[PDB]
Amino acid sequence: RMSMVVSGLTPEEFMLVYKFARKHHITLTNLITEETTHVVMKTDAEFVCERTLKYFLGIAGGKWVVSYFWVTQSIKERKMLNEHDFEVRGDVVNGRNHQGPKRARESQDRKIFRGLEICCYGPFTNMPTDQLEWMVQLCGASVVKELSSFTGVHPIVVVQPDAWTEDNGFHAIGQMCEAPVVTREWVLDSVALYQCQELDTYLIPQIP
Amino acid sequence: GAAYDISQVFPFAK
Repeated sequence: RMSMVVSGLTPEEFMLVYKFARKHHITLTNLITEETTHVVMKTDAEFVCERTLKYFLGIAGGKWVVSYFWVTQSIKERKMLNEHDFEVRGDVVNGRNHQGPKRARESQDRKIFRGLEICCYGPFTNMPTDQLEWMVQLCGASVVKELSSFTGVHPIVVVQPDAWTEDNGFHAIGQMCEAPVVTREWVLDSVALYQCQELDTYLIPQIP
Repeated sequence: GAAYDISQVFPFAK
C-alpha cells in the first residue's frame, strides 16, 4: 500500500502532489512514518537533491526515494509511471551519482551499521536527536542513551562540535570512555551513500 | 507566495 511524503517543495508544488495523490488514491502525509513507502524529493534534471531529514530517513528506511519529476511527468503522461526510472541519483553534498537510495533498498539483508553501539553526546542543532537516533536504528545500530551504558560489539560516540559553547569540552569524552568520538557528519554521509564510512576522516582527537 | 516555513537542508560541514 502506497504511502507518500514530500521534501523540498514549494507550496504550489505540494498542491500538485496533493492533487496527484487524490487522483490515484495514494496516501500522502506530512510526517514520515515507518508505514511510508515513498519520499518525493525536489531534484534538478540530473535527479540530484539536497540533504534533508526526510531524505536521510528515506534511505535509512530503505524507502523509494524518488524525484518530484515522477509526479510531473506522470501528470503529463496521464498514467502513473515506474519508480525505477525516477529514483534519485544522489545529493548535492556527497555525490551526484552515488546511487545511495538504490543501494539501500537493494541491501536490507546487510545494513550499514550492523554491529555498532552509538551514543549521541552533548548539544545538537538542526536535526532532532530522537530522529538521528532513529536513523541510526534504521541502519541496524544499537542506541545507547548514556556514556556509562555501553556494553563483543563496537561502541561509537557521535558529537556535533559546532553546537558546543565551551569548545574545549568535546575533547574530554576520551576521559569518560575509551570509545571513538566522531562528528555528526559520519552518520549523515554514511546514510547518504549507504556505506559505513571509515571513521578516520571524522575522528575528533581526544585529550590524554 | 506568502510566509511559509521551510525544512532544513544539510550542507557541507567539517
